[PDB]
Amino acid sequence: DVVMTQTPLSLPVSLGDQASISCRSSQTLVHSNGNTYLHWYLQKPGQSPKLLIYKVSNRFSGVPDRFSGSGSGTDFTLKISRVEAEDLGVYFCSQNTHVPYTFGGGTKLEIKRADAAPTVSIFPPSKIQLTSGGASVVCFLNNFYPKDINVKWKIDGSERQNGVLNSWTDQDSKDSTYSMSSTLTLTKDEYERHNSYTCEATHKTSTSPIVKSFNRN
Amino acid sequence: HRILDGIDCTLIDALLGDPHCDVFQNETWDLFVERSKAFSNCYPYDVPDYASLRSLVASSGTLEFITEGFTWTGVTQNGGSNACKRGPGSGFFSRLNWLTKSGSTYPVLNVTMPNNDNFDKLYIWGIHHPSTNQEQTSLYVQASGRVTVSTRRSQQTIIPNIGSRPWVRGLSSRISIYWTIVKPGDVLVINSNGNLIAPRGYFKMRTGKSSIMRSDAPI
Amino acid sequence: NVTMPNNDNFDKLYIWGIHHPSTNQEQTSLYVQASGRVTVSTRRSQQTIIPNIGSRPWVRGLSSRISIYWTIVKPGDVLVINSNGNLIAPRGYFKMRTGKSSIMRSDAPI
Amino acid sequence: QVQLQQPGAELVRPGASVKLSCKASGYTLTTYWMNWFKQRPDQGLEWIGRIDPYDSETHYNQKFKDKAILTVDRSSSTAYMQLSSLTSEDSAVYYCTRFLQITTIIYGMDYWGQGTSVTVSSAKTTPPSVYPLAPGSAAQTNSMVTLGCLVKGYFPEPVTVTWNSGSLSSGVHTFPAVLQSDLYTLSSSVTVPSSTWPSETVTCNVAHPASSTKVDKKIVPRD
Ligand SMILES: *[C@@H]1O[C@H](CO)[C@@H](O[C@@H]2O[C@H](CO)[C@@H](O[C@@H]3O[C@H](CO)[C@@H](O)[C@H](O)[C@@H]3O)[C@H](O)[C@H]2NC(C)=O)[C@H](O)[C@H]1NC(C)=O
Ligand SMILES: *[C@@H]1O[C@H](CO)[C@@H](O[C@@H]2O[C@H](CO)[C@@H](O[C@@H]3O[C@H](CO)[C@@H](O)[C@H](O)[C@@H]3O)[C@H](O)[C@H]2NC(C)=O)[C@H](O)[C@H]1NC(C)=O
Ligand SMILES: *[C@@H]1O[C@H](CO)[C@@H](O[C@H]2O[C@H](CO)[C@@H](O)[C@H](O)[C@H]2NC(C)=O)[C@H](O)[C@H]1NC(C)=O
Repeated sequence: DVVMTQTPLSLPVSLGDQASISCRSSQTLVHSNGNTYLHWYLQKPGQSPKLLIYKVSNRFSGVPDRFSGSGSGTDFTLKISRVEAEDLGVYFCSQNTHVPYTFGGGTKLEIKRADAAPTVSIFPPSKIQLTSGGASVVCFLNNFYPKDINVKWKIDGSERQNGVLNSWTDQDSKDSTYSMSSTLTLTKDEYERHNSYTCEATHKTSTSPIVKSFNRN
Repeated sequence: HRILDGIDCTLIDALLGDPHCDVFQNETWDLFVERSKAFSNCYPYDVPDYASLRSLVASSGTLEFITEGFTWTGVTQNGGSNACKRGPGSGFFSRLNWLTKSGSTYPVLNVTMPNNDNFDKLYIWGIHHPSTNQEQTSLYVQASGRVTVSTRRSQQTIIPNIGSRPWVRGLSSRISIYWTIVKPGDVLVINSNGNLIAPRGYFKMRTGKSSIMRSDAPI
Repeated sequence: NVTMPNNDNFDKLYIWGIHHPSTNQEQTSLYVQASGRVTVSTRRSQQTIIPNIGSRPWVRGLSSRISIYWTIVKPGDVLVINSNGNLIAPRGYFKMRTGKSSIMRSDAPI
Repeated sequence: QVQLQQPGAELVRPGASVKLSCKASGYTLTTYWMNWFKQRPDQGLEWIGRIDPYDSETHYNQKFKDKAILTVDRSSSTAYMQLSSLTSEDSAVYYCTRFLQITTIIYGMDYWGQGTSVTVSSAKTTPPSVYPLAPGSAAQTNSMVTLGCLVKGYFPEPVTVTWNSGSLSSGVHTFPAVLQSDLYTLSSSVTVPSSTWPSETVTCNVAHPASSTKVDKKIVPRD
């Protein structure tokens, strides 16, 4: 089997900049007919791939002139001269030439946006939920920028290592931001037995850890 | 025989430039194979004498376009539509240049383009048909509008028709396609006061063993 | 600006026309607009007919004429008559059948 | 105008088999080849095999030879793929594609199906528990308001959180669900501008079709 080796793995570019993904095959992709069947696909998160460039350097229908490919035999490259917001996605290079058809491992492009701080928000368990005998300490530290952010639950000012559900979404297709949600879930018993939860976000952007709390009373 | 699989495109949509047929730009064939389910996904158009246009392009066997330096003085070039989306945005037929009124007036255009090469030239152009007089004056300030394409041998004047058509890709307006072949040493002269859907150059004409066939058969 | 959808599983033949007043009196008299245009179409076809005012030889009193046109509506397509005067509207459609039929000119007895 | 319709999601008990469908439309199935792929969550895109709808001449990746069974029903433009004795590893998104043969100018797959997610698990189908999330202690209804919704303990994915029947579209963030004890938890958070919350009703409509559950939770001002 031929191995499609892509590099970078993640590519942080800034709107206007020029991204450049590279692909390398374990053996020439030149066909007996002299045609190099190397292709570039773009998979936007939560979607199916879309042909972008076929036969090394041809733009498939729709794709704009700002996308360009090239290469010979084993080493091929895709180049976005001016990166837009929509360009956000994952890029694979695959080959038809030899059976089994093979794909690259993907190169996750990522847009660089003006640093941003989350808009932390916390919500206390619903009466609905605690009736079932459970408590939801839900905090949505969303819309920030450097994906890198550090949250912490405190409870009376002391702990977070137990029961924290954490989910970060994909970079938005406009805001180029990120969003997260942290969920501390304790029993109704345990919950009524404290007042002070504290969703504490250490996001390198503000000089003061963004902290949010509420009272059991 | 050089067989060109038309995939989802008819010859005409590959000729004009419907976004999804641009993959066929400048292609050549001995036999073009049109599929029963080929479809148009751009601005609704119609071709008066579709049969002959299709025949003659098929017989020519080439879609090689040569872009010409047409200068459109004081009008807004490159109009697009969300009917003919070309990517995430609106668009149009890759080989046609939609001209709209500039500022607040559509001037009587009067360009010329001389055949100084030693070969015949195929010129593909059209006319717009706004569905409302709002649209008419809106786009082409003149309310009236006429297109007059000619050479020393031929002459063609097309008058647009305002009116309501069924919705087709959002739209209710249409575009009528026409064509003009310029023999060597003759000159083309586009002359209009609105509704023109100007060309961008010519397609080369070749005489030969080419043709076209309808078939959903594998190649 | 009427519409009439082919919701049956067969082709439809639509017979319509256009009027041609011999005088502008007649024109504005009948169709207040002096101008007049007929535009019959479907998603596939489109037809716009512009009337012609003028004097013709007397034929059954008249000096005006009517031009007949037709439109076939394929199943699932829609007809849309659109005009501002001179229209000689239809009243429905004629069914179309494909078969062994034809026509012959002959004054021969049957 | 060319579509390749796949069913989105399937839950299959391990050891059994799933027959996936891929209704081609927009073109004539027969006229071109078809390729089925497998995408593991990690990202990896694997070629399962090919089929020529015309004759049914299939060609498998040796790796899937004794698992995938490609077949097509020309009658209804529906290609298929059978996967027998599925195991954890077989849980992935499966794609079918129009593989334009070497005789075309492209020769590659141009249109992909929406994909189908095959969840191999013996876990029971549980309806979600939909808990509304609103601010309380110290009304955070200042420059803007973040309303939540906790879709908790359901199986299997997916659910569809939607606010105000979709109308309240411009400001929501439904977060990816996360498995925890063979149960999935997910939350969504729309953000309404202060003068738009208590006045009218913000409702999160979640749907777990896997259990024929359609919930409408109106976020009431706990405030
Ligand atoms: C002349 O009459 C025609 C025929 O009824 C009118 O066309 C209709 O225009 C409406 C827009 O007002 C079209 O509505 C659209 O329908 C689509 C398809 O379901 C939907 O996606 C849109 O949300 C929208 O509602 C309608 O389709 C169209 N009808 C036909 C048969 O084409 C036309 O607007 C009239 N024009 C004038 C100036 O009176
Ligand atoms: C344009 O010129 C034509 C041609 O001469 C004029 O048509 C003529 O119109 C008169 C009515 O004024 C027609 O008269 C009728 O003749 C019949 C047949 O014998 C008779 O039954 C009636 O009593 C009446 O007299 C005449 O036939 C007709 N001529 C022709 C050749 O068709 C027309 O009126 C002129 N129009 C204008 C606006 O100037
Ligand atoms: C279509 O074909 C022409 C023909 O070659 C390409 O245009 C360059 O071609 C000629 C010489 O090679 C010149 O006479 C043309 O003017 C020149 N035109 C342009 C715009 O550069 C043309 O680019 C081809 N188009 C595509 C999409 O391949």
